[PDB]
Amino acid sequence: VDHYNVAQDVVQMLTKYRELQDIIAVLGIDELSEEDKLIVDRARKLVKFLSQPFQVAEVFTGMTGHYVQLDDTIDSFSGLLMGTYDQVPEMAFYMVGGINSVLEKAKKMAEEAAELEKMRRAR
Amino acid sequence: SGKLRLYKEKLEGYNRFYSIVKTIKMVTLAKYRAAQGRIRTRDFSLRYTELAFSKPQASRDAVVAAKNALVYIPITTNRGSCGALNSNIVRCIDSVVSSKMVLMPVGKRGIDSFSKLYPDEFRYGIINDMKESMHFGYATFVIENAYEVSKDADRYQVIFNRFVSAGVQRNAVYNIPSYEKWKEDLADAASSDNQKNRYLFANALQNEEEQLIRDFFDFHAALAVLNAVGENELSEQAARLVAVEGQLTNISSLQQRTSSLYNKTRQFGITAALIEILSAMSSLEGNAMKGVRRNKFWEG
Amino acid sequence: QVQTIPMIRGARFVALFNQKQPSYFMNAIVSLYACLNGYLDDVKVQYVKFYEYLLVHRDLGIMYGTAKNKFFYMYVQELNYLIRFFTLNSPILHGELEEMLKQHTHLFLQHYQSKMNAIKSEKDVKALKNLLYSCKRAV
Amino acid sequence: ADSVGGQQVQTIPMIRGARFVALFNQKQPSYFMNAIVSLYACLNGYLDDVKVQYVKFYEYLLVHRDLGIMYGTAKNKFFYMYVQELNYLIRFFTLNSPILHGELEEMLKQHTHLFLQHYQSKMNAIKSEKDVKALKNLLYSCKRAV
Ligand SMILES: O=c1ccn([C@@H]2O[C@H](COP(=O)(O)OP(=O)(O)OP(=O)(O)O)[C@@H](O)[C@H]2O)c(=O)[nH]1
Repeated sequence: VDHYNVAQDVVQMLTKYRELQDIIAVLGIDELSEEDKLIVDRARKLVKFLSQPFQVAEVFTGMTGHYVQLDDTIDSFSGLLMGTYDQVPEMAFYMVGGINSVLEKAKKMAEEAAELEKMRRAR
Repeated sequence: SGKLRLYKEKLEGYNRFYSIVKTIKMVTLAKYRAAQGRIRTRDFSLRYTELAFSKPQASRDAVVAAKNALVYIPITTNRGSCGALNSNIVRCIDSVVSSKMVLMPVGKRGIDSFSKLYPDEFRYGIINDMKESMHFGYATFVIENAYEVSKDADRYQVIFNRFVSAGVQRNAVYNIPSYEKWKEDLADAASSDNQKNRYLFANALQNEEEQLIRDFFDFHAALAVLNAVGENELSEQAARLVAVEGQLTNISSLQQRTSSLYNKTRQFGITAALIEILSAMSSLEGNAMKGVRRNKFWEG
Repeated sequence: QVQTIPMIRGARFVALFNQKQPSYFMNAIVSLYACLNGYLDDVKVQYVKFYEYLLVHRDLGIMYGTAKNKFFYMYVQELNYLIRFFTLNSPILHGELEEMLKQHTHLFLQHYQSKMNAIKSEKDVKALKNLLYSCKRAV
Repeated sequence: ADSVGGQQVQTIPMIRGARFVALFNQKQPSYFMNAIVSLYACLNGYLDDVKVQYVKFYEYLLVHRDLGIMYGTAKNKFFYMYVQELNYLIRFFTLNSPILHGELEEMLKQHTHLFLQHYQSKMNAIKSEKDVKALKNLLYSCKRAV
């Protein structure tokens, strides 16, 4: 039942994201409501999170592959829909497997940003 | 086959139509976004104009006792596809037709529509290019022509469209009484408790010299005209976006109905041909037969 | 958006038509009668399925001790043939039918819909959606 | 797609797309060196200041002529369009290589500057009944010449 509910919620959010794309084009992003602007952020994370690096391309692409378990995927999407991962950057969901990979990528992105800012302050 | 391609040509035309209408949607989108600033910045210029002219009078006594030309200045769009705005305005004008009615419509749709329907009542119109922003000079041009159409006019009315929201466009009215009637009412408000909210305003204007009052009357009348045209433009672009979407969907439904008839036609065309060939193959086989078999039947 | 009486009842009727398993004759006709008579006007569209479930698989009046009907209690499946026989508009079964419907509507609006309209927590929202999914799939 | 009315605006992608769609017009096959060089010039924006009508004439001068040598301004040592044997060097070494990239840009820059200074300037100043016809015939001939 949890799998079905999550899947339907994802589909509904994606469908709503399409209509909001049209609306923001009509007037603009700021014209949407708080509710709708939170839904345009989660949807973009979902679209990025549905991509995955395949182990078959560990050679010609260079990125380690992932094999996400069924239960892990359900939990990851369920948490994302609720809004638990509303602080993680959008790009942390791009070409990753599972939720732990998202956290690891976010930490690496945060560390890289901190180092770059620290280097800039020196010069 | 021509019949199949007839549908294909028909569907080919609808495809180009969708693209062109799509282009219109984008053009109007930019002008809608540019004109969306008025929504924020409206509703404050016309504050003392209300006191000058805001008079919730009856709709019968105003027109029944007309002894001088009643000039109407309906606002109409140059280009069609706007929606029901022009149609409603015509209904609003048709409902107030009278002996003394004179028409000075705005927009090509206004001139053409009101010239034929009410010949004697139409004198001439004003056409403005939608190239620059609706400015004061355009409003002054409307008023000057209106006066010269009928200087001894009991009232000058402006019938335009108010853009309440993206999907709400009402029909609004600005009635402007000529100088003589306005100063008479301005005189009663100052001298009496009646028109209380206008008591201080009436006395304030009464103190100053006449030429200033005449300038004040013309100035605020121009502002009311400026507001109407500005709102009518914003209602126009908003309406066109709604209408254009309707045309897109109608042209999409046709594309889905002519495609089926095209895919249904090719299937029938293939079947009919093969049946027809295979009915002329059966006939040839049936009419033909094998002759007496000349072989050593005994040798078996 | 002007919502007249026909529009409201029609939307409720459409929501009720959403089914997964066949419904017993008594349960279906009773729910249709309640919607037809306007008992669901105050009930939101998204909550109709939950309202119907409480009427068939639950009894609010007995739960909150405000019920006095003698026979017309929905847990009595034997009433189906009695309803099939006379009608739902017969004086024999009309008075009690109205009474239980009014009590069920009053209790539902007082207790359940009021709380459902006061849910903002994300966790509670998820729980509410799961509840609605279950009700829609089960009567 | 939006150019059907609306007074299409000439962004750099459009300023270069039109030239590309005009270079593809040809009658006879093009030698690899001539074709690759011309595409590279239009890709880096050397034709942004060249009107779409004169693109073919610009290409013809680049291939069958050498403005730098004509005006005694060429400074490249080996990279000249009249060296038809550079084709295999370009095939082995891409135009985006230090061996050829430096001289290639120099020649294109010099050719573009000379063309705008001398030829296109006169073209925009044509006002007559016979000069216009001569220009039109010249452009058509260059259209099917390269
Ligand atoms: O010939 C005249 C007479 C009067 N006025 C004008 O009529 C008005 C009558 O105004 P008031 O009598 O109420 O006051 P005021 O003269 O002190 O006012 P100000 O000049 O400070 O505005 C004043 O503004 C005066 O200048 C003229 O402009 N011309």
